[PDB]
Amino acid sequence: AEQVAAERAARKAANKEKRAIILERNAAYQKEYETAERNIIQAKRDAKAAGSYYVEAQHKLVFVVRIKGINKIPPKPRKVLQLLRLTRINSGTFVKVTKATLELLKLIEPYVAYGYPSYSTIRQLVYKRGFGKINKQRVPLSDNAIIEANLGKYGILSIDDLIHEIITVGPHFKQANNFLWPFKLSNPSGGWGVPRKFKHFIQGGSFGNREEFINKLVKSMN
Amino acid sequence: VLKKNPLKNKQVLLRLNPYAKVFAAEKLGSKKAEKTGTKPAAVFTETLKHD
Amino acid sequence: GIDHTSKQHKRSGHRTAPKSDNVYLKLLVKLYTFLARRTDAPFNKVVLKALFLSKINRPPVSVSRIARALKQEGAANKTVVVVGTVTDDARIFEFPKTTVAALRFTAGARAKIVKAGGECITLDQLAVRAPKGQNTLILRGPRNSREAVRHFGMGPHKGKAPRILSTGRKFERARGRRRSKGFKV
Amino acid sequence: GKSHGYRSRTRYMFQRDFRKHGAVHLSTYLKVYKVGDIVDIKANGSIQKGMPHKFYQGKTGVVYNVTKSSVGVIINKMVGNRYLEKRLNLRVEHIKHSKCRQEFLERVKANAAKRAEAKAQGVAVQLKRQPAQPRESRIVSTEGNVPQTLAPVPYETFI
Amino acid sequence: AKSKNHTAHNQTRKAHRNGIKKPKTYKYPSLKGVDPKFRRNHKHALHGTAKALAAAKK
Amino acid sequence: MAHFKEYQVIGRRLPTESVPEPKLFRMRIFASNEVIAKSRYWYFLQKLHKVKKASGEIVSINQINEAHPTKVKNFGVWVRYDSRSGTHNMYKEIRDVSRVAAVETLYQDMAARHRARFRSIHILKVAEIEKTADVKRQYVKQFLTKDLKFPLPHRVQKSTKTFSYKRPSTFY
RNA sequence: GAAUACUGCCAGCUGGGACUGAGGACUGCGACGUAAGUCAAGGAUGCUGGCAUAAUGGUUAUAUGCCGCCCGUCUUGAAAC
RNA sequence: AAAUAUGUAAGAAGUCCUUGUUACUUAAUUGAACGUGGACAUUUGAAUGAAGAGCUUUUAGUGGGCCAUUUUUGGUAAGCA
Repeated sequence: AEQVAAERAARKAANKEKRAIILERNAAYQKEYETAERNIIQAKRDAKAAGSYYVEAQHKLVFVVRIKGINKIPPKPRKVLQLLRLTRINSGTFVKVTKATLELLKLIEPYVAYGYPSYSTIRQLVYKRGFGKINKQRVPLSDNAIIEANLGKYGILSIDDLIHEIITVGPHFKQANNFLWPFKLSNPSGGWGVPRKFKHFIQGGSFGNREEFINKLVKSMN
Repeated sequence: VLKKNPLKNKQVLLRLNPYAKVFAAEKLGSKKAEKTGTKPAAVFTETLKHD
Repeated sequence: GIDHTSKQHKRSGHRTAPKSDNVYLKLLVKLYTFLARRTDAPFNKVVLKALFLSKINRPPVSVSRIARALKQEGAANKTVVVVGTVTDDARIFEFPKTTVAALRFTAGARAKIVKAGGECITLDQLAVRAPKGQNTLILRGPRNSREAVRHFGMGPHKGKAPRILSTGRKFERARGRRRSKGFKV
Repeated sequence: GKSHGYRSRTRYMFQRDFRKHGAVHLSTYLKVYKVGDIVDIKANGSIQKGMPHKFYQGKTGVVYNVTKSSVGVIINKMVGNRYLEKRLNLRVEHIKHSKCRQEFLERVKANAAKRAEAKAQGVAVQLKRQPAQPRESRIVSTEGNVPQTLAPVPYETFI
Repeated sequence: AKSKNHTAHNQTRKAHRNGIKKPKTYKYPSLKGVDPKFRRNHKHALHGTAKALAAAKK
Repeated sequence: MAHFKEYQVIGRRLPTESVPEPKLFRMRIFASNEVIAKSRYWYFLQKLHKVKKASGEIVSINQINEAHPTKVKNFGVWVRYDSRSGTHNMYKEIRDVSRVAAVETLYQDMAARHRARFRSIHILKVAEIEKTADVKRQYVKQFLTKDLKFPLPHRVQKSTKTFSYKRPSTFY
């Protein structure tokens, strides 16, 4: 008659097991991250014990943010900004670093600040400024149903799987990052320091590669 | 109609990511690390303090 | 401020409604935009996009083109569709007794079809019969065959028939066209 | 004032390759050109006939016609807001084959062979070549490689 | 008052505004500059192969 | 530049088949960050050895803390710098507690007197002098007298108020 | 054998202050609870008081603080001596 | 003999294997070009991005320019050309 109770209960029974598998996936991801950092710590200790030098592997991921405004940009950097999707000041994206990208980065250097981000910043940034590009329409995420719908064909069921694919730079990184809208960040809350901004970071400025001090800047301005 | 962000509004933080409950139970940010009593080499210390 | 790469606030360039104010055309549009919304068939979308067009882009299609269409393999007993007008052709002497659907019929065409034993129906009746394009066959007439397209693209080494009122000698049959009067195009 | 003849501002490009003046190889005359081949244009000053214009030096294009002592080349010339299609007729002394065509060809051949072997083996065809990835971890030893403490040097003239 | 000859400023701007573009290569391209000795025989090769396809179809 | 730290930096000129296992150079650097430290490392190592960071490898960077930061010391400091006409070497002596605070005082003194910025200074050598009676400077060896004692007549007090009622003094 | 600095993390605790309250029967994703239901969970509700007045708001004049060169036009360029 | 700039290419329109036409070519089905039937079944052949790509028609105003950074010519130099 009403013919709604069975459908509703079935819906709940299905999304319940979705919640379950999401939980047991996130747990494994947590174990993976903590094991990964603990092992490199013990490695850097063991090499010192042996009288050696364990080098760290190069970073695979770069978060980059725009710094300069819109006016008086030459054409080739302008196009590179358009290709990295930085159409706006205080906008940001992620990048899979390689030879094809590092040339763009040294080319775009006097207009951005880029660096090596962390899981904490990725989480804290995606959860707050998480928007997705689907028929484009810039939808806020707010639910894993969207992600199941538009990235179920890559095994990405949830926002935690998304940040996993981003950190562990996986095969589906292009699709995930392009699905992500560019992050519309604000200005830093305690300022930039550094009263003159458009010098390099090394000469007492902002632009270029701040390697790990990007996690402070983004956590301020986000 | 309105975006309630996580990192406040625990209801949203639990709508997303149900692992947060157990993360708070074990608390898993104040996790202690087991003690390891290794020691570096005299070569490393000499190269460090050498001028 | 934001950097732009294309034009913003642009029109799509496509017509989304007929320029006429004909009531029956508007009713047909209402029908087919219900259908194309609610039946996920391409035929209805094609049909309304054809309904929106202008008279030069919905040309007349001869009654003889339909015959060579039906001469196709398998298309012997299909329903022909024309978003436009059909026209008689005295050059054909035989005709089958098929079913033709369009919105304007010449009297010669109507007589020819019903004399063969066919049917002269509307898109309304077509939607009642085959609501989502079952065993249909759309025909379109020739666009570029009209006269004004002769002149489009007029330039040297083009063969594009200059705009001219009076023809014959003394009218653009000279310098620029002869090998003797200087040069040829 | 300004002169714009056919061989203006070509004092140096039609010159000949110091200590390689004079006659030409016959390997150039023995080379075989089909249709569709990719050829890089480089003029020759010894041969006055079949000479391309100075614009087409260093360019490259596809071949569309073949004659007794020449070939018909296609080029895409930039002019204004469009690329026009130019048809050259060039003798063989002013031309050569492209090596990227042959290396792309043998890459495709390697791809066919590797796909056959990967179908025989199973998974991991892996034909797409990727750029230079970032490096990975490692351990540097000090055995026989003790670090030496360098320092910047003073200033001296020794002019 | 003089007459300024030229200035290439802004011309590349005008070009890249409407987007300098490629000539849209086509399948089965033109055949006008080609050797007629080859074209004349290509014609009859096509005659014969069309005839032979018609014979094989029947 | 900033409030400074000291690092050791190690570089490799990463290997090939010609020269696997290269010679693993080291440098002691003063700077406020790992980033600036390794930038300066590649600067000096490019000046000396045939290498740039496009062909190199930072195997280790390690901070260095002062051994006895509660014990006052005397540091001889050899440097070079670039003036508006040429470049000159220089020797100074700094009585300070730390190898890095001495460097801060050095950079400030050079900027004050010679108007030399950070970009035009190279620290050739910092070295504590262990024994006394090897100082070469009056302004240092006057602080080494037995039972040193001095006032500062007419110190200034940066009072907080704007209207006082006391016509204050300046007694030390 | 310690603590303390420095850097970093907590899906860590606790307070103070400012701006906003869009939308308008239910539907959804969730959380607590055995349950019933409850909830900070797809946009604010509750309680109390004051004003019959100029309480509020508007219009106009005046005063005050800051800013404000005469329109049209030829022009690369006009407040233009 | 640089640096900066600069041409081409990074596939399914292709790769391999049978077999058909020619009045062209070859000493010669020998070759050339175009096809015929299978397999290689879109990891179908670098990175990034795409506010979709392409095609037409018709028509306005404009067809005196100027400043700055770098490379420059003439000039004593110029808010010079």
